[PDB]
Amino acid sequence: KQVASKVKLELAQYTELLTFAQFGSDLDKATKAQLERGHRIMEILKQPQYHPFAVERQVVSFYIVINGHLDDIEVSKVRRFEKELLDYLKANTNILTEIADKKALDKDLEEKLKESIANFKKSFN
Amino acid sequence: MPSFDVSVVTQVKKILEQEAGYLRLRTSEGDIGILPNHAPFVAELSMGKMEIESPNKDRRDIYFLSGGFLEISDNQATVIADEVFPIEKIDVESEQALVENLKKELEKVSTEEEKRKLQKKIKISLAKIDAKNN
Amino acid sequence: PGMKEIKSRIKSVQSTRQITNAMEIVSTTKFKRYSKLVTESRPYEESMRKILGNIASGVKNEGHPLFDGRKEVKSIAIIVITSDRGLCGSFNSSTLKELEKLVEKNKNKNITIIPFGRKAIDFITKRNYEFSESFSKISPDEMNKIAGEISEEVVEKYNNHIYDEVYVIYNKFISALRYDLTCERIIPITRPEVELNSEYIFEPSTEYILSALLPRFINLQIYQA
Amino acid sequence: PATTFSHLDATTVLSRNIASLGIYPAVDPLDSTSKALSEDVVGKEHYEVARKVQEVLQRYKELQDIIAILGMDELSDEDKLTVSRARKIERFFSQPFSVAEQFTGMEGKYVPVKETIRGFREILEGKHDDIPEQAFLYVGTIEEAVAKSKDL
Amino acid sequence: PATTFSHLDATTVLSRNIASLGIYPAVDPLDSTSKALSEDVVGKEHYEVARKVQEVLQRYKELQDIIAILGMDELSDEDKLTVSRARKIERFFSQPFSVAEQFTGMEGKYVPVKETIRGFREILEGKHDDIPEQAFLYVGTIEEAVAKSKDL
Amino acid sequence: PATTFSHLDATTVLSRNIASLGIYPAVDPLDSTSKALSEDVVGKEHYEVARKVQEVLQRYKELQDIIAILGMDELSDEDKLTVSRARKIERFFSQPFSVAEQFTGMEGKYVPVKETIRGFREILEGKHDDIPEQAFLYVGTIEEAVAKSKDLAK
Repeated sequence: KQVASKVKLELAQYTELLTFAQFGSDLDKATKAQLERGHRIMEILKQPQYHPFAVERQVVSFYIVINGHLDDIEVSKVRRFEKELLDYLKANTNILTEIADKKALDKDLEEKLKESIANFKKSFN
Repeated sequence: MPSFDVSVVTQVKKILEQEAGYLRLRTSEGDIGILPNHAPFVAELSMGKMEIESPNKDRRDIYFLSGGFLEISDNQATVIADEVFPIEKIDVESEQALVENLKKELEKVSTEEEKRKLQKKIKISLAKIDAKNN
Repeated sequence: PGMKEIKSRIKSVQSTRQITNAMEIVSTTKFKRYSKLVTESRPYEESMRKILGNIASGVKNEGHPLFDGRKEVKSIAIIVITSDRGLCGSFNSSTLKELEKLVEKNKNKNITIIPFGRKAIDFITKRNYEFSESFSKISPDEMNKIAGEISEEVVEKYNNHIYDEVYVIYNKFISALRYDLTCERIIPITRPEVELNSEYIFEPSTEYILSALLPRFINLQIYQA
Repeated sequence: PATTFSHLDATTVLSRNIASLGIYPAVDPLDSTSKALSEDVVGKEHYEVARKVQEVLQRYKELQDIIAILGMDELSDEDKLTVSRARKIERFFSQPFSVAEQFTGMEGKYVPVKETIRGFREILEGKHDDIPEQAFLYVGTIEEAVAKSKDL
Repeated sequence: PATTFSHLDATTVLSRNIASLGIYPAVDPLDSTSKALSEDVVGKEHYEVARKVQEVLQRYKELQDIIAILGMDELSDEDKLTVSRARKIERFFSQPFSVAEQFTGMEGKYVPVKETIRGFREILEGKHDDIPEQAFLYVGTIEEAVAKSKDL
Repeated sequence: PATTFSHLDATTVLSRNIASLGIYPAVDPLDSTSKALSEDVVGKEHYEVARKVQEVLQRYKELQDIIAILGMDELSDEDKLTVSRARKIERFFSQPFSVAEQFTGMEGKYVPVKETIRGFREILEGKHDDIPEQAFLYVGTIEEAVAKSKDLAK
């Protein structure tokens, strides 16, 4: 609920703005950024068949795009990013177990998560 | 205390309008300045830096000027300019890179009209560097 | 006849709608962008015209081949400005039919043209005028000031008596609502309406300052246009 | 719906756009219409207020294309004063509800017709132009709207 | 046809729109489906180009409304290439059939799965943006298509 | 109506689009056809002119989709002249009726076959390009069309 609430409205708005994409060269700094996150959110919603995500995996999948930890990363590799991140997050940090057990994001766990993201982001292709 | 209104302008936009007790330019004949209550006057300004001093020397703003003209209008004095830069932005590394890179291409260029433009451009680059040094 | 047909046409026009609507807003912002850049060149113009104004008042009685006609009328040049893209309406329609009037209405048949854009260069090919050099798909970021180096070529050709007159056809932006198409002469300097009694002194005489002023005033006029 | 519309006297259209914007109850003021909105029924004051309110709200919905992409700055100078009223008008239509007490916490608010007319009538005239738009959100009478601006 | 579709594993839908253009076999690449088009079956080199082709063609169909009324002149540089490439792949799909020598007036040409995949892959990579779109009409292999351009 | 068509030597279709546009008699010039319209019967000029105006009006109908959403300025100079002529030809087909004299308040004007073919020819060739389109409604002869254009100027 924390992560996946405003995201639906954002996407509906992105769909409307998508028509202006062809004239991006001259279309404000603010609205241009809305598109860029609008591109990255679409790729995260996209997923392969016979490979369902657990709730804890989805929470982090949404977290990274909402806060904007993919906005410097190119659109191409945005799917590859979360694939490799959740592999790192499973074995190393064990934050997935934390999120799954409590079933909420507190201030303490969120700040713990943000660090582990930056760690993986400094090790990413 | 004794100040007059100065104005620097180019085709693109107006740059500034500050008060000044003294102003410094460069003419093709020699360096020139301007004091308050100066008589109406107009002359061409050669490729060289300019400097503006506030009344009771608050600050001394330093710029560059590739070409233009000076204009004095009973009170106010405007500075018609072609290209203008603040001295700080004139970095050596940015300009010098282009100097040697254009020199090799000057050899290959055949026509004399095209050479004179590169012969004119080399003056500008060196002048930007010369102004920044002193 | 069938609703399978109708259902397509709705989706066809509705897609068109969403782009023409988008092009309205994107154009709305872009003219406001260029309406500033044009007004920001006024301080330069004001300071420029004041100098030449004094020169006109002094050399009025005698006369000058800039302020008044040379009487030679041996050759004429023209500058045309049109858009690269289309969907303008009767914008490029008016411009290209206005220069048609100037080209026709001359004592001298020999005229040369300098077109800016695509709708100009395409038009000149069909009408078969004396084929000059052109410049299309212009970069605004690469300041149009630099792109306006055509100023250099026309002033040089006035010095050699290669051109005795020059015209420009452009659309002067008056307001957001309405734009007024215009045809002005550049090289035949327009003597100011009011005469100027402000009293200048020149370091390299009046002879040299005017020679140096013309190249800069031409580039200004083209850049403003 | 055609045979149903025969009997219908008025209509109230809930908008998701207004619901997403965070204005409750939603109730699109342009889509919603009534038989009773006329001088003969309600009065001359009530009528001309509602009309002016809708015309300004319509003029805002027209200039919604520009402000959404460009901004409030990148706009005509003369319309911005009428837009600043329109945004406050739309936000003033928000209303604390007695039923919502359980959720929102805020106490409810019944409002008779004469209280609303005055409130809207002053806004479009331009008496409470100096009052911020955030004060109008979820407040009852215009009396309480100006009161909340000082509170903030 | 609606209840028949369910029974089939592989379905090859033929579009009259494509037949009207005069490019047989007039197979619709967006409507044609197979339960065997998966990473499992045909590997990932096959599966990825197959979709990337369909992705390009789907975009072309969307932009087909614009170029009709507004024109190619009013179209982005980014999309301009994905139109011409889409038109070339569309026309490359057409090949001469052995049985339809009586119609096409050409010797029919068999093309194996390997040669097909490479041909379309090379068009996607932007190699044959030099070769006109007329040079792909009723040709076996990409080798022949590139040759035909200079041939005529 | 569908079956009746196959019992007729000549058929005159009346369209609501034409009537609504404010033109009477509201005869669709493309949908209306007659068996007699052939060089055999009507001669050379009659046939040649009749087919030409059909070709022009057809082109006007083809471009009418594009004009509706964009405008007249977009279509090419080649089309521009054919459209302007079409609109005049279309409006020239209108004429006042003797029965509808009380209605229209105009003397209904019987035009002979020879003077009609003369008119649509002159309009087609572009000898009446100078005349406005609002000088062709409820006229009759082409001689009266120009008289209406002079009546304006006064």
